[PDB]
Amino acid sequence: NKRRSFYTASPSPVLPGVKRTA
Amino acid sequence: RSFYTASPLLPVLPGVKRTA
Amino acid sequence: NNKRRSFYTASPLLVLPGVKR
Amino acid sequence: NNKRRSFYTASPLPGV
Amino acid sequence: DIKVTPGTSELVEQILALLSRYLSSYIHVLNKFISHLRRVATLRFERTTLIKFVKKLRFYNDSVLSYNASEFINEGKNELDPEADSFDKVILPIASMFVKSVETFDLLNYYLTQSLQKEILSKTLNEDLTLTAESILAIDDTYNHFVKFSQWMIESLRIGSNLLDLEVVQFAIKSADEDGDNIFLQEILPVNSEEEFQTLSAAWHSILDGKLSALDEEFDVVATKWHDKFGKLK
Amino acid sequence: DIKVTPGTSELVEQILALLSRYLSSYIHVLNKFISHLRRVATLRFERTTLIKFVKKLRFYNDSVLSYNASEFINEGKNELDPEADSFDKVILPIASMFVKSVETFDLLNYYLTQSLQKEILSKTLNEDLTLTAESILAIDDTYNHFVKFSQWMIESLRIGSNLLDLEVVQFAIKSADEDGTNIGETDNIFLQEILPVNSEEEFQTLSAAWHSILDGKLSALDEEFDVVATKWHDKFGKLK
Amino acid sequence: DIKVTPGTSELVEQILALLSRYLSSYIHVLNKFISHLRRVATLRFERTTLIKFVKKLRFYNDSVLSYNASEFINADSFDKVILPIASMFVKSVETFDLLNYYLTQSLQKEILSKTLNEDLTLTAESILAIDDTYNHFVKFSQWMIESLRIGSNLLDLEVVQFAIKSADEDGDNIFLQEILPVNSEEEFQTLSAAWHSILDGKLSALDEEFDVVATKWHDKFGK
Amino acid sequence: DIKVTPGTSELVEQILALLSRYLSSYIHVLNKFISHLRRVATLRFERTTLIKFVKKLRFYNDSVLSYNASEFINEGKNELDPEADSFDKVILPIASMFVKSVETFDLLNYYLTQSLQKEILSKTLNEDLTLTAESILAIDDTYNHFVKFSQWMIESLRIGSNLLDLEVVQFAIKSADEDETDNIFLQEILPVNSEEEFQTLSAAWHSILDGKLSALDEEFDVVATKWHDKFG
RNA sequence: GAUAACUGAAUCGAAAGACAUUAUCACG
RNA sequence: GAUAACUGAAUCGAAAGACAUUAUCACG
Ligand SMILES: [Mg+2]
Ligand SMILES: [Mg+2]
Ligand SMILES: [Mg+2]
Ligand SMILES: [Mg+2]
Repeated sequence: NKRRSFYTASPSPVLPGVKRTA
Repeated sequence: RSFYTASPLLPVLPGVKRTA
Repeated sequence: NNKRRSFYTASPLLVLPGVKR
Repeated sequence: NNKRRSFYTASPLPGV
Repeated sequence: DIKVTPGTSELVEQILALLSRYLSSYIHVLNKFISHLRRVATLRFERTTLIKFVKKLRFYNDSVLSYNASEFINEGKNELDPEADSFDKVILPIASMFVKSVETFDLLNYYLTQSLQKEILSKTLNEDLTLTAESILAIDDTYNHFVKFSQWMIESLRIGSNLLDLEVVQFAIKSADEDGDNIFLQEILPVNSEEEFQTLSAAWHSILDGKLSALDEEFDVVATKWHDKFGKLK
Repeated sequence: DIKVTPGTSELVEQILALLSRYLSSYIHVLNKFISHLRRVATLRFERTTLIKFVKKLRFYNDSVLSYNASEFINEGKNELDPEADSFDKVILPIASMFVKSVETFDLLNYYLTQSLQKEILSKTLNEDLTLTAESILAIDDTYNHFVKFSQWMIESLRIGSNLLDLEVVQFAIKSADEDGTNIGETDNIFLQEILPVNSEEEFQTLSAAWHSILDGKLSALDEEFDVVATKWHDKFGKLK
Repeated sequence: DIKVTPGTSELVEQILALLSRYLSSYIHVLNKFISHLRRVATLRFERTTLIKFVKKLRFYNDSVLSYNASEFINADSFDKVILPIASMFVKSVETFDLLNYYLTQSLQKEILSKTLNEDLTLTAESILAIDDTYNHFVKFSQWMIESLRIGSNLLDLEVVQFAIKSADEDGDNIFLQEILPVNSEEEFQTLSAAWHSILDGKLSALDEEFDVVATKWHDKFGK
Repeated sequence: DIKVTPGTSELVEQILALLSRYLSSYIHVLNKFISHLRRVATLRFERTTLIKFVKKLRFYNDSVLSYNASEFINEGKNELDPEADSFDKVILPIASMFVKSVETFDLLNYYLTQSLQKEILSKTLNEDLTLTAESILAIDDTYNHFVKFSQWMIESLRIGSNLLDLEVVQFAIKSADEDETDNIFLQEILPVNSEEEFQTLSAAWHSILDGKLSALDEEFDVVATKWHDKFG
């Protein structure tokens, strides 16, 4: 969570070809 | 922009004229 | 302690006219 | 001038 | 081996156009910001850092806009030819461009939305040239989706390797192994025809255009904020 | 010329009580701020600077509260007594204390309301422990009036010299000479003329009118220090 | 046309090892710098920027070190096999470009502005080395790509196109010199190993200079 | 009971000249430091704090230099009358100036030699911008002796009160209560009975303090040279 | 005096226009 | 691991109480 803030500065649609619960 | 006050923009006082 | 004394001087440190030990 | 070139370097062969 | 069609050329061009739109949104807002920053003496070197970044984005954009896809695709004749290109071979360098770009945006977004934001407040003692919270949200949302689209293209055609892995995707995976829903961890279904890739691609296209419009809208709001709070006269 | 009365002792004590109230307002709010600042690592040394200041104020306050005025005023016996003290001689060290205090407040206010305010924003990236604009206004308004009251005491009895001059008063004067603002009725409090006083009865009357005004300013100051202490509580002290 | 051999697997692994050495040199010196910077309050956010960069380099390094070349080679064209290696180089090189500007230019100026403390700056010689190594990895990258005629608009390096567009407008420079095509894999291998020798030479000079700066940072701050 | 002479005027002027020398040493070295600091972006507000202090010293210095002592000393219808001024009355505002100045130096020294020194290392890690240990020693040694001289003037003529007490002197005393002496502040001031005696002791103090201010100057010159060589 | 120079194409200006022949900063 | 120590009397806690046997911070 101090490591996770180097990958996004932010603290539910289907996306094509992405199986939803996985 | 002052060393003398942080409020630039600042009724009759005992023993004082209104005059310089 | 010496934090109280550090407000009065920056030193280890502590003959003179009008003065008698 | 050298301000354009300064974005590409901080400075003043085989198969070539 | 899934095979090329005459319609393949335009599918590539359409994918690359998204990338160009993503790059161009940043270049426009950054050009503005860089101009405003010229008037702030204490942000002189941060400004030069931004110029370096924007130049890189601009170059990727010229590269993408000058790429003639047809010049790199051997095409279908009707269907039979064993010297015509694999769809694999054709998507690979497109995907690879996306990866390079996405990793560049990662570096930039951290600088732009985190470090520099803090530095701006520290140095100037105000909010007049910070980004809006909503613009940061949009930036991250757009990034996330382009990362996921990039992963879809690569994993759907099973053309991935250690070298095409995105840092943020591996990080999410390694974090889930150590820890016991997250967009990056969801599974990519393989695709078997080009007709299927095309269909899913155009659905992605619609989603990503949606994200880029939201991004554009938020970049317009901040450019206005910068105008009202810093640029204009007093 | 002007001579002491038995009532002079209490007039001094009353003047000194204002100074003590001024000092004590600062000491209270600064004690709170210093406590809050203990929890901010990046403001560690600024905190020690404030402690150094607050200690100085506290010392001036103990000094003032312990001063027994009667022990330094030789009253007269039935009226005339050629050994009884001049009113001049008696007000002089009181005025002189005010000057020392006022110049201390000047140094502190600049640090507290300007430098440190900027530093707090630079270091913490928020407003949670800055002062309110209104508290700053009050600080400056109170300072201005204590400066003017100090000048009144000194110039009214003609007991001034180069050494009792207040920096802010001379600055206003030198600024008007150079600019040309000393012509006519000025709106600037520091440039307005002090009328001399001729009796102690007159000094007492004017003194008590000043007393009323200054108590008014110190209540406004206290009110604003209560608001900012609350602000510091709500925005920083209280965790979730 | 040109075809793989059983020896191709090791040629790829050897090329990738250079990239790993280049990445690792930076990661080591940056880890040290980031630690020293902990003690400078005014450089707190510049430090976090460097962490972001170093994480990226570290990731490229794990990626490269985990890549088993044989798992991706068969029969395959030599073209097809070099392409993703070249492509990794390009991604890395453009990352280094961004990082070098920050590290050697912006940040250097910022350090002096904020601290006036030249103990925190890089040495001139380390900067020279950085730029010399970059230039040669750029040129090696271009060689691999243009020699096998596998290039495109998308594999163009910013610095190479900038040099070219600058010569057109202006009317000797390493980036503008011509890449000769290669016709056999035996020829690529020969030239590759000659490049390998040169680049190892540059990386040792780089390591030497990173040692010197790290020593300075140790002596002038230390543990 | 203790009266002015025609020589009193010059004794005051001489005392004040020391204070001016003390103020001026600081003003000189601070002017230099404030200039060097102009090139360090992270010390921008500390710099403005120093300016505020140096302005205050500069004002005390102009005040002292422009004070004409004779304009405030009634020598009298020469050496006769109860109209002529008490020596008490004349020294009092001089002593009082010393006290104001000494308490200003106390505030400044803490900032300059302690807080700001730590802040400089925290922000820059650049010891080129710090004071030398020897300059700090000198600063504190000079302060101590001006504090003691100030106390001597006040207690020797028995003109002291709660309002002229120096914070550092009371602190020493309260610390000894809670705890013959080696501590300068606790040692006893002998009363003086003539002006001739005050004058004699005053000039001996004058010699000692000039000695401290030269050592101070010397150390301010060393640190200024360092600042010149390493930046300027 | 110092600082600020991506052919970048933005920025500032209602406009005319401005943009190193410029702009900003600086202890009364 | 690092950082924080005015006998100051505030601060935190509804309270009991807590307050270097503590608190805060961290690619760490
Ligand atoms: Mg920078
Ligand atoms: Mg400080
Ligand atoms: Mg400060
Ligand atoms: Mg930064």
